[PDB]
Amino acid sequence: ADLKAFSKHIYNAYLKNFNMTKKKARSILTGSHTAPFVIHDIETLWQAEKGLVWKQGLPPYKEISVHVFYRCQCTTVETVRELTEFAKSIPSFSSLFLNDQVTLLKYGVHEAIFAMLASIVNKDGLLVANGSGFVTREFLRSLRKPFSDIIEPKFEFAVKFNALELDDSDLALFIAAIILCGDRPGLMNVPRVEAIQDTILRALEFHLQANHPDAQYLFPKLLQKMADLRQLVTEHAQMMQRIKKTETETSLHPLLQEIYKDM
Ligand SMILES: COc1ccc(Cl)cc1C(=O)NCCc1ccc(S(=O)(=O)Nc2nnc(C(C)C)s2)cc1
Ligand SMILES: COc1ccc(Cl)cc1C(=O)NCCc1ccc(S(=O)(=O)Nc2nnc(C(C)C)s2)cc1
Repeated sequence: ADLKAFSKHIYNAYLKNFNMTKKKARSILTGSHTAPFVIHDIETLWQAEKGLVWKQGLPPYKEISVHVFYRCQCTTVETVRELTEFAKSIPSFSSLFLNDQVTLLKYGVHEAIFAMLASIVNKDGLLVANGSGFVTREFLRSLRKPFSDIIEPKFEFAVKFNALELDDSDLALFIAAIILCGDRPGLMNVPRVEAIQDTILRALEFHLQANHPDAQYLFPKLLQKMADLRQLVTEHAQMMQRIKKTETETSLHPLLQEIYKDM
């Protein structure tokens, strides 16, 4: 009863904080939705940059690989900010000690970003420019190493994740559970974190029961994906650290350096 209303509240805050929903993404990738402009090479990328409207700008005078790397960074930073406002809409999150709130966001944001990233990806590429662009996976592998390497595993994770067929209402709860994880390092009051988590997790288990009646082992399967995202994020961080040391003409945004750093 209260769980059902809890889940609805989390879902609304998710809808309030993130513009691209899985529902919208899927109705675009599948086809009242015009087909997105396909970015498959440098020319189409340049045209997409000139023609489409994006949320922002980037450093000028950069080779393509690096330029695309900064676009992604800029998008990551914006989602970190959306996730920060969303976690503030999670009942009690704002009750935690300041250090804990920070610690949860620091260690959980990329996990949430990668779970949500799947909504806009298929095996062939992903939506960009808020759904008006579609960048092909082949075009991305055609970029310079090590930049062509960052994304492949996100694609691998996404295609497996998408087979679970979650919808926005499931994802909103999944994302709160990821942020309210009691296993982060340096947590001060973990019992207080796990108390808020258990509520979200109870709301989720029940929610999936209602929303996926003919899917028996979905709940635990979801908790396992959380394990997958954590490994995905550890790898991603190492990739960034190496690019940082290996690519002198590139730099990590301040807020992102502060995240990849400690982890
Ligand atoms: C691959 O993403 C893009 C590729 C080309 C163009 Cl024109 C735009 C985007 C974009 O807007 N991405 C925003 C969403 C996004 C953000 C981060 C990531 S990532 O976590 O994989 N980090 C990456 N950093 N650089 C990357 C490039 C060099 C592939 S991937 C993937 C996707
Ligand atoms: C902004 O954070 C700081 C603010 C004052 C001082 Cl004395 C130090 C830091 C710092 O070392 N933060 C490192 C971690 C961090 C860096 C940047 C960002 S942000 O860019 O997302 N927010 C900012 N807003 N304004 C900023 C500049 C103009 C100070 S940074 C978040 C987190």
